[PDB]
Amino acid sequence: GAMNSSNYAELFNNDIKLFVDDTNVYRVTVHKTFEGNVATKAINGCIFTLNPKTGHLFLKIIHTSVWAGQKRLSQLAKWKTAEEVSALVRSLPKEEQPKQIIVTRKAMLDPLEVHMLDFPNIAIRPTELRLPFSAAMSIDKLSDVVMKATEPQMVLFNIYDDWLDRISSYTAFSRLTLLLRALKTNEESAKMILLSDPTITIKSYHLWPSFTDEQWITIESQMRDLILTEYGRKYNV
Amino acid sequence: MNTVPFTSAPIEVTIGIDQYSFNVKENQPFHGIKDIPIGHVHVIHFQHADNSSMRYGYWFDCRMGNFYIQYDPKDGLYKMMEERDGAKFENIVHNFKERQMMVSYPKIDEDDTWYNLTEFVQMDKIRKIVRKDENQFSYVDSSMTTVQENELSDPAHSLNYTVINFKSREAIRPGHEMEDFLDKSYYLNTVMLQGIFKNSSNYFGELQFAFLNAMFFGNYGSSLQWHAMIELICSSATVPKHMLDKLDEILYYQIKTLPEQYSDILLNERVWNICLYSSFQKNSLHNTEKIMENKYPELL
Ligand SMILES: CC(=O)N1CCCCC[C@H]1c1ccco1
Repeated sequence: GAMNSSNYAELFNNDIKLFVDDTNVYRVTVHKTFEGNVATKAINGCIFTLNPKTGHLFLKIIHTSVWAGQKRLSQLAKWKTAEEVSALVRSLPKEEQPKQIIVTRKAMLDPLEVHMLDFPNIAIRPTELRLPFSAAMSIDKLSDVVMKATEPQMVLFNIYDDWLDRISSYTAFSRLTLLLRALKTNEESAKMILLSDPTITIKSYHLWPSFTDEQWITIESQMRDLILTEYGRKYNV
Repeated sequence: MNTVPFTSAPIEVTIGIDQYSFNVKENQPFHGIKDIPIGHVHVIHFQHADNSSMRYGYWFDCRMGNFYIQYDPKDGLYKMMEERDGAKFENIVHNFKERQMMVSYPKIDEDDTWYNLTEFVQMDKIRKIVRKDENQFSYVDSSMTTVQENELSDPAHSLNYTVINFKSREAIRPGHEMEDFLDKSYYLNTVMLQGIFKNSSNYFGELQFAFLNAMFFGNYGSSLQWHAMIELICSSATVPKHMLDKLDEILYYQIKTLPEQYSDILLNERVWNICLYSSFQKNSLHNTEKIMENKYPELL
C-alpha cells in the first residue's frame, strides 16, 4: 500500500527499502531562439535512490547524451529511471536487494512495476508524503558531481554523513527532510544558515557541516523558523 | 429449422433464447422452442421468478445433436440434456408442434443481429473455455469465475478464457519495457494472434463470447475479459486493417444490443474513453464511436 503519516516508522525497520525520486532526472533550461521561439537545452540530471535506514544514496547521474534524438523526454525520463533502478537492484547481491521500493511520484509506479517484473517479491509503493527530495540538487557536493559528469556515472554517498554514530535513523531522516524542506522553500536563506559560522567546516568526505549536537539543535530551530516564515511571506500570516 | 422441446415448466421462469425472452408461469403448458436457425450457436437462459439471483443457461448448436430442457426438482434448475434416440425425439417434437405448445424463434427476416453478435463464435471453442466434455452443450451462469480471477476457487466450474495481463512477462519483452507497455502490438500480433489464438477469427470469437456471457448472465469476469480484449487491440499501434474494420462492426452491434439500463455496470469508462479518444485506434472505430456518443454520451 501507500506510505503516509500512519505507517511512518516502517521506514526504519530492518526490511531493506529504497526511496526513488525522479524529479531531477530530466532537467532543462528554457530559452529563446534567434527567430524568437522557445527551446529547451537539457542539462545533466540524476536519480535519487536512497536507503532511509542507512543513509546510503545511489546517485545515478543522467548525462544529457541519453536524451539525444529521443521524443517525449518527460515520459522517457520515467522509464529511464525505472530502467536504472532495476539495473541497480540487479547489480546488488541478493541479501542487499530491497524488499520494497517507494516512489515519491505516482507516475513512476507503472514504469518501475514493468521494469521489475523479474522481481515479483519486491513491493513497489507510492507515498502520500510530500517529501522534499527535489532539493537534493541544492546540496553543493551533489550538484557539483552531476554538472561535471561527462558520461553516465553512479556516485555513492552517505546522505547522513556520520550522524548515525550519535542519533537514530528516525532522527537522521527527520533532520534530512527538514534541511531539504528548508533548501526547497528558500535556498539562499537555508544555505546562509548552514555556512554562516566560518569555523564549522564540512569534512572532505561529508555533505553537511560538522555540527556538534548543541549546534544541530540551533541549526534545526533556524530551519523551522525559515519554513514557518516563508509560509507567512507566502500566505501573509 | 431445429427445435428444443421442454419436458414441462414446473416453476415460473423468464426464458431467454439469444436476444429474445418470454415469461412462463408456474405449470403453464409450455413445451419448448421451434424454428431455431441452423448455422449459428445459441444460448437458452433462465431467470427464476422467485430468485432473480443466478441467471443461467446453455450454449448449444443444433447441428451437434438433439437437445431438450427438463426441470430438475432436486438441483432446482432447468437442465439441458441430449436425446440420443432420434425417433423418440422427432416423435416428441412433432406431437408438441401439432398441439402448438411451442414458441417460435421469432426472427425478423431483415434482422442480422444474432449473426452479427456470434459471427466468430464456434461451439468447439466455447467447449474449451467451458470445460465439461461429456456434454455437447455448455452451462454458464452469473457467478462462474474466470481462470484469471481464481489466480488473484473451484477449477471444474471456471471460465477458461485466455489470460491477458498488460504488466506480465508475457506482455513485456525484456529490453523493450517501455516500447511494449505503451504500444502492445507485439503482445497482440506475435503473442496472442500468431502464438495463442492462431488467427483473428478465434480472437474475435472469444471476445464476442465474453461479451455475450457478460450481457446475458451479468458474468463479471466475462465483462473484464471482453474489455481486456478490446483494450489490447486499441492499444496496439499496428493492427491489420481488416481486424480494425471488423472490430468496429463487432463492437457496434454489441453496444447496439446492450440494455440501455445496464450501461452503468457493463461498460468500463476508462477502457472506452481510452479506446475511442486516446488510443492509437481513436480514429478507426467510426461506427462504434458514433453509436456510443448518441446512446451513452454520459459515460464519456
Ligand atoms: C558504506 C560505503 O562504503 N559506501 C560507499 C562509499 C560512500 C559511503 C556510502 C556507502 C554506500 C553508498 C551506497 C552504497 O554504499
